[PDB]
Amino acid sequence: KLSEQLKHCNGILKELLSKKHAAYAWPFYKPVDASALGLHDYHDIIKHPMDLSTVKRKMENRDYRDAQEFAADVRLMFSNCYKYNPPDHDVVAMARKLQDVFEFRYAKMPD
Ligand SMILES: COc1cc2c(cc1OC)CC(=O)N(C)C=C2
Repeated sequence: KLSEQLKHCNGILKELLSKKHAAYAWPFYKPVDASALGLHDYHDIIKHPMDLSTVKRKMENRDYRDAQEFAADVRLMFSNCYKYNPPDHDVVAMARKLQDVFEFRYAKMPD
């Protein structure tokens, strides 16, 4: 019942959550718990938090009307990481690796 393009998006999402990518995907599995991590400035700096569990809920609830809306949330999640963290931080290295997985497979969108 997902559109053909949203089926491809759901496939990508499943891959980002799969064991294959867990070594660098794990920081993006759930909403950043700023208080738990001691990041008491996180919500002053990041106005629109996003994470893969939220993307999954939105896909299941048919919130995304097209691939573009799905991709905007996945890229918002990476952008938040690049905005908050210094560019040489291990969490940013993990973001760059998972975004490479995302962008190369998003590029294979059926049309
Ligand atoms: C433990 O290292 C961190 C984990 C996380 C964050 C920062 C960290 O170290 C500075 C915040 C973040 O951007 N994301 C995606 C999730 C977890």
